[PDB]
Amino acid sequence: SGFRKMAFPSGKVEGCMVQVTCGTTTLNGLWLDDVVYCPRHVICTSEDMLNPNYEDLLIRKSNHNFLVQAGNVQLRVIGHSMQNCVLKLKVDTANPKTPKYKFVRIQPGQTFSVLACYNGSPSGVYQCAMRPNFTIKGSFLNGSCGSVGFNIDYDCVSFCYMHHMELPTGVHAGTDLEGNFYGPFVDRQTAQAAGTDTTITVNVLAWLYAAVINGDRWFLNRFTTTLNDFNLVAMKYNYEPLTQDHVDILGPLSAQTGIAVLDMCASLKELLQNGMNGRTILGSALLEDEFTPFDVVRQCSGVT
Amino acid sequence: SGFRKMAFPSGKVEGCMVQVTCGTTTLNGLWLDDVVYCPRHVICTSEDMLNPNYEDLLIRKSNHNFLVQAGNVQLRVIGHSMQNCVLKLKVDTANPKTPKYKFVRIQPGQTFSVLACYNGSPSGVYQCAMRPNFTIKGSFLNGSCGSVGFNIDYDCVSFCYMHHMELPTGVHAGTDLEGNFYGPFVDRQTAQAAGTDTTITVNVLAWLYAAVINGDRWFLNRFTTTLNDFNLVAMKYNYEPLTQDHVDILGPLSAQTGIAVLDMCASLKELLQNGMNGRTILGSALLEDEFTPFDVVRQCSGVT
Ligand SMILES: CC[C@@](O)(C(=O)Nc1cnccc1C)c1cccc(Cl)c1
Ligand SMILES: CC[C@@](O)(C(=O)Nc1cnccc1C)c1cccc(Cl)c1
Repeated sequence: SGFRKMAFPSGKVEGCMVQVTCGTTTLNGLWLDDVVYCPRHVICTSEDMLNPNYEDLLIRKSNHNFLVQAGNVQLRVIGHSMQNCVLKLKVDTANPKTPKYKFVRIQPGQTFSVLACYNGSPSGVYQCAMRPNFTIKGSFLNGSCGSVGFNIDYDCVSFCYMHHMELPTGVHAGTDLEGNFYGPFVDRQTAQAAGTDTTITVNVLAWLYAAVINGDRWFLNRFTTTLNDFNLVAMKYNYEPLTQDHVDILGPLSAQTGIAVLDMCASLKELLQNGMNGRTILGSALLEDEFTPFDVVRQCSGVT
Repeated sequence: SGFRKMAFPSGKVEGCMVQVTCGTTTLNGLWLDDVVYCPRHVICTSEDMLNPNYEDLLIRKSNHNFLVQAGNVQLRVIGHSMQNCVLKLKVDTANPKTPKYKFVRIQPGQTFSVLACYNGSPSGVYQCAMRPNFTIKGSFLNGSCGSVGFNIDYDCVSFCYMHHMELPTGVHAGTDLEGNFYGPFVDRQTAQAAGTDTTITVNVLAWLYAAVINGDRWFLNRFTTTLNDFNLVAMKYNYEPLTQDHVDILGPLSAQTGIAVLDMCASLKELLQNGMNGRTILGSALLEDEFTPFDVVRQCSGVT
C-alpha cells in the first residue's frame, strides 16, 4: 500500500550521460552506440541565442571543436550533423553501457522520468507529465540542457524528451530525440507563448482509482453521470474532454475496483464543483494529474 | 527554475540489488563487497510471522538454504549470521559493482531516496522523509522487503534504510543497515502503534524558501514573530518545535533570499492559522515537509 510519484530506476540512463562543450558553452549529451545527441544550441554564445542562424553557426565548427567527455575519458569526434534542433556527434567508440533503447515521441498527457544532469553528471530523478500544452513543469537550471526524459519497459529504455529551454514563465520546453520540439517552441531567446494548459482528466480518474485501491474512499458518492454531462463540467474547469478511448484505458482499474468509469466521473464532478473541503487524497490537497492509468496499474502491481 | 520532489540517481544502488530466497519466501537483498544484507524475516513462513523466534528459526537453516541470485547468476553462500533484524550472508564473490558506501542511521525529519524492488529487480525510485514518529509513507507491496533507502554525496552512497514491514495503518517500518528498527517496531505480525506524527517544521520553512527562490511569494507578509510565539502555534498545529539549531541550518537560505528566519516563521504562522485560501505553493495545496534545507540548497544550486 501507499502511492508515490515514482520515477523509473535511472541506472541505464546514467550510463549514457556525457558532457559536451563547444567553444565556451557546456551542456549534457546522450551517448548511445557511437553517437552523442545534444541540443544544437551548444554551438551558440549567449549573444547568438537572441536570433541564431544554426546553419551558419554550425558551418564555423569542425569535429575537433566538439569536446565530448564521458566521466573522465575523452571521446574522439569523427562526424557531426544537425537533425532538426539536435546535434548528432559521431564518435569512434560505441558506448559499452548502451542499454536496449528506442526513440519515441510521446503524446501530451503521458508521463516520463527525467534524469536532471549538469556537466554530464546526474543530479536527480523525478517523474513529469508532458502537459496538454506540450510544456513540462520540471526542475532545471542553466547547464541542465541535454538532460533527457524516458520510460522503461523491462530492459528497454524509450527516450522521449531532451531538455532545451526554460520559457520566461518558468516552465520547460524540449524536443523528442529526433530534435523536433514538443509544441510550438523554437530554440531562440524570444518570449514564447505556451497556450492554455488543461488538467489531464484520464490521469486524475486513474489517480482516483489508485486512491480507492489504497483506502482513500471519502470522495465516492451515490451519483453517476454521462460522458456528455461530465464533459460540460470538464470544460468549465479546464479539464481535457473525456473520450471513450480514455474510458477504455481505465477498464482494468474499473474491473479491479468494481467502480464503473462513469460513477468515478460523478465523484470527480462533485470534487470539481465542491472542492476537497479541507480534506486530502493520497496525501494531496488537489487533484493530481501526473499519473497515467498505466502508471497506476504498474505501481499497484509491482512491475519491475 | 521549478521545484520537484527529486530522488538521487539510483544506478549505484541498482547494481547492488539481489534476490534472496529461503524456503518458500523470496525478498530483496543488498550485495556490497562479499556480503548480502536482507531482512531476517526471509527465514519465516507466513505462520511463523505471527510470533517468530528468529534464533530458533535460523538454527534450522544452513548456508545452502539461502539462495542468492544477482540478475541471472547464482552467488555461493559461505557464511550466515544475524545482526539485530538483518541477515548477513557471506558470499564467495565481491560485488564488482559495489559503489563507495557507508551505513548511516538517519535522524527523524531527514530525507532519502528509496529504490523499490521485487524479486531483486528495481521497479521505481522516490524521495521519502523519515517521519518524526520513525515510520515512512512509502509505496511498497508484498515482496518489496529488503528494498533500501539511501543518500548520495558525490560518489558515496550512504545507506540508511532497509524495508521490513507495513503496519496495519498502511505506513511503513524498517531498519538501518545494522538491522536496528527505526522506532519502537518489532518484526512480528502483531498490531503496532506508530505514535503521533508531527509536521517537520524546519523542512516546511526550507520549502517556503524554495518557493520564494522560484517566484511563489504571495504568502510573504509584513509580520515577524519570536521562537517562543512561533512554537505556541507549532504546538497547536502538531508541528515540531523549532530550535536555534533549525534556525542555524536555515541560515544559507535566509542569506540568499534576504528573508530573516523569524519573518519566514511569521509567514508560516499565518498560513497555519488561515490556510491557503484555495491557493497553491510550488504546485501544492498543503504545506510540504519532505524537503530538508540541504535538499533545497542542493536542488536550487544543481549539485551533482
Ligand atoms: C540560458 C538560455 C537558455 O539556454 C535556457 O533557457 N536555459 C535553461 C534551461 N533550463 C532551465 C534554465 C535555463 C536558464 C535558452 C533560452 C532560449 C532558448 C533556448 Cl534553446 C535556450
Ligand atoms: C506480509 C507481512 C509482512 O511481511 C509485511 O508487512 N510485508 C509488506 C511490506 N511492505 C508492504 C506490504 C507488505 C505486505 C510483515 C508483517 C509484519 C512484520 C514483518 Cl517484519 C513483516
